[PDB]
Amino acid sequence: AVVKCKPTSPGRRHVVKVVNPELHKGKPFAPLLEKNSKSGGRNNNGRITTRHIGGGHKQAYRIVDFKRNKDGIPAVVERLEYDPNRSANIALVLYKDGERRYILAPKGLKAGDQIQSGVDAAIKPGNTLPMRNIPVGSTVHNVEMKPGKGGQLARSAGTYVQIVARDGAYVTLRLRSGEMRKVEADCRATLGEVGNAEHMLRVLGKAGAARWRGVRPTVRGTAMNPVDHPHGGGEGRNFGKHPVTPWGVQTKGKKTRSNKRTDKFIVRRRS
Amino acid sequence: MKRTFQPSVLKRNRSHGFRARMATKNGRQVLARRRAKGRARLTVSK
RNA sequence: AGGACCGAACCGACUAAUGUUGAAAAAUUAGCGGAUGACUUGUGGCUGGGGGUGAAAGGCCAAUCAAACCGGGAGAUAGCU
RNA sequence: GCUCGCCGGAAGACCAAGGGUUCCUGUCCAACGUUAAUCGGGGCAGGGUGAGUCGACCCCUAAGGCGAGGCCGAAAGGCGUAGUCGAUGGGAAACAGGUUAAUAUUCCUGUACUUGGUGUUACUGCGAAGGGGGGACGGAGAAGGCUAUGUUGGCCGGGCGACGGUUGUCCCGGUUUAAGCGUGUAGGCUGGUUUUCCAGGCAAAUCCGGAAAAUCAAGGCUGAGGCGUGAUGACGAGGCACUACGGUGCUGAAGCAACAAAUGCCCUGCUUCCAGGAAAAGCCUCUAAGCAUCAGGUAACAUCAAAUCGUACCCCAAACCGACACAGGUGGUCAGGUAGAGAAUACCAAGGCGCUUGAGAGAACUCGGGUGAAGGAACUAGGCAAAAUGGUGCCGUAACUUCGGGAGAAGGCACGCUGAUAUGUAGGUGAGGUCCCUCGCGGAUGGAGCUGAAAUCAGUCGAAGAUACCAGCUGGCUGCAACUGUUUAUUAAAAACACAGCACUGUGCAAACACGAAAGUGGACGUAUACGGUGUGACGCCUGCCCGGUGCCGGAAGGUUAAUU
RNA sequence: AAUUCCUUGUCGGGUAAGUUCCGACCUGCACGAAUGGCGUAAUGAUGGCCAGGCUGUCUCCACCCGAGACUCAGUGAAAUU
Repeated sequence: AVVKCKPTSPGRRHVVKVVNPELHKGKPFAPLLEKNSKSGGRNNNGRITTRHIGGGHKQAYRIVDFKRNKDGIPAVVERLEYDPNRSANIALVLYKDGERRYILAPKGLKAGDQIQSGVDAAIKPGNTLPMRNIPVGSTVHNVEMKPGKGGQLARSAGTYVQIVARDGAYVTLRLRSGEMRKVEADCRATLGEVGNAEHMLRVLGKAGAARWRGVRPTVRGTAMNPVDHPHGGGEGRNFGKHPVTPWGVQTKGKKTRSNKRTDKFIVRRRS
Repeated sequence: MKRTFQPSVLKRNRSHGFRARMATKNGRQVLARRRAKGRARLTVSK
């Protein structure tokens, strides 16, 4: 639920929270936890490769099942849980054989709802089947790009894809980016949309709220002494050059896709 | 005022110790130079 | 409840005087700011020089920084003293 | 040695880090000590550091480091798997008293505890480089129940006052005692028990998990403190004999209660919030391969062993970092009394110091302070500096506003002491007694005693009662930036940098991008409600015209156009 | 105007007197709409201006308490030349 806090102090005027009471008010499932040490945006050489990363709250990794290869075994949802490693919420499901796993939470999934994976599964949200058996024009998420390796598309809070056609061993999809991509008709996909749609309506309200997320401040470049950045300096606010990244690339329209390896699945890249 | 030398025996030996010098080609050359010069104390070990 | 309020510890350093062969190669005294947080702090660890790090001042990288220190090329060159 | 003065949330006490004999005794005074020096952290010599329980080593791992093979790379070498190292973290056990010139939870006395080895006896399904459990974890807040500790009274001992009074409601002092063992309370968590079955836990499994029935509600786990024992003991103000006035043997009375009360304990709890909160081993269990009159396992008794290194001393400082016996810097622990909201502040206790040149004089001038006639910013770049305001409670409080604020706005009144209401009130605490009872650290009733505000009325002293230290100046107009924050260590703290928010743009995952000759790593164990880059910079009303130029994104008829041929 | 050279622009307000300040005028030397424009409560050791209170800031300094300066004893530097 979206709720606007009251302006009891500067730092709470514009903060807008997303409150969901359905979430579990307790500890998560330990057997599916793992250590996740922070990096600070640094690699094995100790150099900063990705800027604006550092600090934040400690986080434990939840082992999520993106493959959904437990075919022919129904599972009931026990509870919804908060996951700090992603934008969407997860669900703890219990199978008939006694195995527990974590999955992404679709739009209208609750506690007690039954799910199932495989080709003999029903067409309902939460179930997972190969796109060959998915009716065209349907909405799915957690889509596999290659059979057996796990979902990689439509995993964010309120993301989803739409199946538009099915020519042969392949099928065509329109991604949330507007791109029209095609993949094999053996990649599994989960019905429905990931349910945290109101996650986008969140307003942090203050700088510290971003530091909690592990985001370090961004210094622009215009006021950065050209020895450090092309935009550099000047007496006052000059900026008399074309916008450009550090290391000298436009960043205001220049395309930088140079794969050329796939070049087969893209049809309507976007816009 | 806080000065530059804040001693610590552990960091001293891990940074300039014998086994640290003997773990790299360039560190072993440091010992070779100090041996050829005749240094009585090669390292900060003790 | 709060990057909320007053205010010690703690972290800082706005003003003034003193000191300027100082008690001190940046401090003292009287006031001053923050003080549950983007806070502070101990131990250990990683990033190495046209490179690092930088809430960005060309700031900091062992009292040294518009390119550290040590050694070497090296008795650089000096139409100048 | 008698006084005086200073610190007392330290200028006291115990440690880590670091130093490394500075510790104690004797002796010496050249040099060292900013003076003298009989003294010293100085010179010389001797002496001093005693551990199964403290710590290290050791077992286990974090960040991270090394890295058999291996991948990569002109060479050097780089990354990294299996593994192996790596605390700042997890993992068994000792307390009190006494003692040395110098050490002690290490020696002595007394009383305890832990982990292993061997052996004996009795009962037995034992076994992992595997499975599961557990270890195992956030912030804030709220009380309640306790203790450390303190105050008072009582008890014991002593005292009757250098100057009026002081045999009493008077004065001084003491009134201390552990771990461990036993009891399992306040209180917290969880429904137990038996049977049957199963696509799960890399194979198995009596264990974990799951499903379906039956049967009972009382079952268990955790748990401060208290009580008892430990303790016919030890300690104990003061005495009795020695007493080189340096101390040693003996003896040694009381040794209770009430109240108050922590930032410490119950609490790794309870409640609540979003930013959603280490790992591994020890430990408890499960079986497999295997071994079964063995071996091994559980329990009891007995016995042996628990090594090695550190232990002195300083440690907010004269012993560490600062060239100095340098107004500096340096992490943790202990936290008394009166007043007080308080770890502020003032004065004190325990304890520790008077800061390693002094003696005189009482000029200018300088430094640090006090007071000031009349005037009151006329000073000056500028109210710089100084002066001033300062507390609690009640009344009262504007424009504007994002309706939270502004606001402690402004401003005004009252504050001491004594007595009474009330021989100390409301309240808090709660004994004995009575009654119940699953008779227990129980419950109810009960109200002694102890403690103790605030307010009112009356009276009273002083120039002044928030009397000292402590402790907001206030208001009006306006520029800039929204705000909290950040910054030129060492002349600039700002209107600069960040900021939430907004927009453009790139990016379909072996993502863009970045560090890398490469492998590979980060991005991310993320997947367009995501990530990177750029500019703008809360919010509110808005963001207009121009694509010729430069760049970016597209396009194709043609022209020009490299290697090559 | 943090932007206006001419310039102390002109009028008005405030002062006995106002190159600053506030409010208007527009002849914008040389504002202008995300290198954002105009507003904006709250906030600020931020810039400017005006009041009350306060005062040795000043008219105009005086006295006093202490540490130095001065004298005695001991120790015993420095820049410069």
